[PDB]
Amino acid sequence: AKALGFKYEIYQAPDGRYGHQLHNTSWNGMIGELISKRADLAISAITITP
Amino acid sequence: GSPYRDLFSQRILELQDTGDLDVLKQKWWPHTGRCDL
Repeated sequence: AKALGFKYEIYQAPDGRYGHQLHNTSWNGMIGELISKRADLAISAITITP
Repeated sequence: GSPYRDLFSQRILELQDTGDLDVLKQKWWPHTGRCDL
């Protein structure tokens, strides 16, 4: 925000569990929020997956 | 602007997800050599 001059918000996943990859080949959590695109980002501890 | 990056960074991450990034490093560059240390 300070190096660019642009805005932000602070939201939360009700799980807070990195999501769970389903055998539906889908997700809850931080990833299912962006499958639905209810969110924009997730800036925290991150696990890396192809 | 070339819509290619996630296609290719897929293959970037996957080679170390397989660890075949390490295999191809060790192919033309084994860590052992004549001097082991």
